[PDB]
Amino acid sequence: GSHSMRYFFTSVSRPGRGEPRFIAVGYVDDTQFVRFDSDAASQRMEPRAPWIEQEGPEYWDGETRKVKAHSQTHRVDLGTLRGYYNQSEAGSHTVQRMYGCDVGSDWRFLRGYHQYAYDGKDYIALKEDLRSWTAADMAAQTTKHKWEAAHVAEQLRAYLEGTCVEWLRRYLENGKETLQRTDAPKTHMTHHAVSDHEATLRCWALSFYPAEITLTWQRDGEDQTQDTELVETRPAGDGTFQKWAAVVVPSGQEQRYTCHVQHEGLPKPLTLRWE
Amino acid sequence: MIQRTPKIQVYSRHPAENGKSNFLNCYVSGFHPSDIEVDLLKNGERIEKVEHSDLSFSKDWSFYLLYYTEFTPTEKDEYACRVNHVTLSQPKIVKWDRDM
Amino acid sequence: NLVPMVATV
Repeated sequence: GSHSMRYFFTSVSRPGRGEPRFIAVGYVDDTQFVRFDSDAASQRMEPRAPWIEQEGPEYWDGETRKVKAHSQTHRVDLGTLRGYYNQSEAGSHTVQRMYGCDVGSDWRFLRGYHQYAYDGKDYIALKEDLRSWTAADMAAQTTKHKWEAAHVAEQLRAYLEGTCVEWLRRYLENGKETLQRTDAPKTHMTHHAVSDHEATLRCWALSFYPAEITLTWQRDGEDQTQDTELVETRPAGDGTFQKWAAVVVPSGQEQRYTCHVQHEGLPKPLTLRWE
Repeated sequence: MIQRTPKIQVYSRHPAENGKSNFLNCYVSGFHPSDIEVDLLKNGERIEKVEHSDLSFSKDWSFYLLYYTEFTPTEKDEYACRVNHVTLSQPKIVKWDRDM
Repeated sequence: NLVPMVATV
């Protein structure tokens, strides 16, 4: 199926407490493979996946270099953004950036992106055509104009349609055992006793990859979306994910309820019943 | 300025069975800003060999982290997650229900 | 593989 390579950058200013915090993580699909933490000992881009580990010195020196560059721009940006908004020196503010590339089942470029936020909110973004921008507000306009004048979008398009997708492909091979795998959910049902006339019926999805999943509870074949407790997809910490959905059943009515699991690691959708 | 409240989940990496080694996870997500205090507790008592994942964020810019500690469940021991954030008027404590 | 150049806002 389709695949992605995404880099996530978080810049946090620390008025008084040294330089700003800079974090950079990289993902291929739902699997992180590298990290940089302005606080960490190394000051290098580091591995976080077993496959990227034997990449080479040239690769690690190059990536270390660029993430240190990304870092600088972001320290600078922090100052520039305080000015655009006439914000005070003592304020602690956030900047986030995400960029990456997708390829289809054919491994050919599909789409690219570059998202930038200030204070957990849209600041400026590359449009889907990779030539123009969408500046959220009046302050972001100045950046829009700046990058437009500097053909920033062309060299960005160059990377996302070339180096990005061609490297995603490289990684998909370097860790084809990790990245070309799907762990189908390990499912089951539990049944507790809330009171004497009610009971909790919980459907479980465990140890699955990738993250995308659908759990739905049904009464008499009729979806209970409005009466289901659905928790967000969390990480098992071992590279797989978990999830669960619960309904409250008027005792005896257990027969009427079924959990439905959809995951790409399944041949058929699963229909679970308490029986 | 934008502030979002952390959601908190306390769960084990594998199904929990007394006497067998596992990881205690505390997944905090959907928060903003990224500053957050997260503790794991053994019978109302801070655990020290705790690690966390690298700061990442979702489609809405809100952040998420995973805090985890190697541990081994027992019949009687209690486990919980203590979380403080700007959006909380006091540290929130979420107990681990193991069944579940 | 990171983007080689990162322009300022």
